[PDB]
Amino acid sequence: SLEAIVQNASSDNQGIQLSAVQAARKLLSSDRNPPIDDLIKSGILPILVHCLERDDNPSLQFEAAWALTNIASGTSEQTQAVVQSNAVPLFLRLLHSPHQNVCEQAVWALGNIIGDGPQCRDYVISLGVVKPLLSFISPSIPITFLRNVTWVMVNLCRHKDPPPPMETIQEILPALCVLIHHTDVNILVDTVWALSYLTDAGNEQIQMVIDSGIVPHLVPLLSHQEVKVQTAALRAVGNIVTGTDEQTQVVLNCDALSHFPALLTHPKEKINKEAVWFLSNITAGNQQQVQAVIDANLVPMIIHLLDKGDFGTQKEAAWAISNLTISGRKDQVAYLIQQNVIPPFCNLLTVKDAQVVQVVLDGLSNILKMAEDEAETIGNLIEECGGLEKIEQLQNHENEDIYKLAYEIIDQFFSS
Amino acid sequence: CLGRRVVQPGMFADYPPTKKARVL
Repeated sequence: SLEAIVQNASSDNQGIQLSAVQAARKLLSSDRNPPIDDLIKSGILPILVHCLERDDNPSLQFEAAWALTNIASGTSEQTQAVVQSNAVPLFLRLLHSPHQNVCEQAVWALGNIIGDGPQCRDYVISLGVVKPLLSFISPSIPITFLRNVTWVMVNLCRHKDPPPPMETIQEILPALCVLIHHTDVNILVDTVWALSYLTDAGNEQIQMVIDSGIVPHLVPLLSHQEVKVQTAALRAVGNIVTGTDEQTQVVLNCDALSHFPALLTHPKEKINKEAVWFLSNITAGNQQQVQAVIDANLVPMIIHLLDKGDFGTQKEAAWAISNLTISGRKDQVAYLIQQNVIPPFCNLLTVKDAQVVQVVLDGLSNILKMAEDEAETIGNLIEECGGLEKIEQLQNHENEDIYKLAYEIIDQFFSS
Repeated sequence: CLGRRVVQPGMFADYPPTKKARVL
């Protein structure tokens, strides 16, 4: 029983301790619903943390580390009970254990703690976890251990309120630059996800990732054989192109757009959607970035998805079309018209998502304003597909930004 | 409200777990 285990674990004799801690570990590792709360309420935590100090019994340190790992794998309340028992400094000590199993289990426990949230992450960082963790990365490290190191690196990079300290990012990026050349799929997935958390952290963090030199190693993973790697890379580069035009151009200069036909035609609708989101952030750029999308032969594929994709993908394609009109030239917008954008675009005017309706009306207004003389040809195309009747109906929409624009479009372009 | 947009809800849902138990 738990009472018994706690009684034995509190003994001064390390072999009685070992028996008890192994029994607790087995309770916590034998199925996917361990009795975490019962073990916390029993009072075992400070005892287990005390066991971590016993360099004279590495088996006891290992068992205690595995037990605490699994308690910390639970809810935030369970992880925080481990942290409140002073586990973190003792695990950081065990990163220097001569015993491989103890060191690896300490890494794993710290991963669960760091993963709980940003303040917990920042406590562990402040105590110096990053340097010894990255010191493990070597040619001789066993691959299972390296996979766990890289997973902890994800947890160091994630969570955004606040993001991890700049100095930590500066320490982690050279290690990610090494790991991105690994061939192991699990290492690559984690490495790229860690990068994607950094590129979502803000424009200064995007710039740090760019300045590391890693982007040309990241872009070709869009065509990796493993779909998990491809989509991690799509997130990582996608976050970069939420930045400035110059930051976006770093990604385009790696020929990123040549990787997109196989993502836009991918069987998985979620990948189509994610790919079109990326492209919508390209077409929001300057005229040269708009032209890059045209020259990669992607516009017909976007328009196909606008018409025949799943609704989630259609919404993204609507953004890609409207955003082109921000800085696109008259001739680039004319190309959209020639590619039969107007009917599937207008078909989104009636949906219940007011954000999409606004995007489409904004793009139609910009298209009409840009076609100085051709405004009548385009107006006729909008009328022909029922787009004009749909705009007239939007004069009765709930949302003022929508209905105002519907009145204005009809007054400016259909009141002759 | 045209322009660049951050990653949207529901995208990239297969993120690495924050926490993992060692199970036998």
